[PDB]
Amino acid sequence: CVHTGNIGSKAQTIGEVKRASSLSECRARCQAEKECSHYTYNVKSGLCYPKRGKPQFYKYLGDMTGSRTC
Ligand SMILES: CC(=O)N[C@@H]1[C@@H](O[C@@H]2O[C@H](CO)[C@H](O)[C@H](O)[C@H]2O)[C@H](O)[C@@H](CO)O[C@H]1O
Repeated sequence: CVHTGNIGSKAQTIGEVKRASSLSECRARCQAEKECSHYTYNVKSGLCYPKRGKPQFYKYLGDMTGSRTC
């Protein structure tokens, strides 16, 4: 499972990109979204990214994409 890394997902977000208290907070949000197959928690700004579809991983120090679960 993917969690901690420097790989951001250049994929379409389900809704508005809101910030989260922590990574687990983003996971909880991704658990609320039934279409959220993976979330990218930008620890650099603290933004939660509940995305769907195919994820386009790119190199960025601060973007941590999690495989939803795990
Ligand atoms: C912060 C930034 O400039 N990010 C660029 C990406 O743009 C958005 O980045 C946020 C978090 O970094 C989310 O990933 C959002 O979905 C992105 O659209 C941009 O897509 C990528 C392209 O390689 O570069 C980042 O630097």
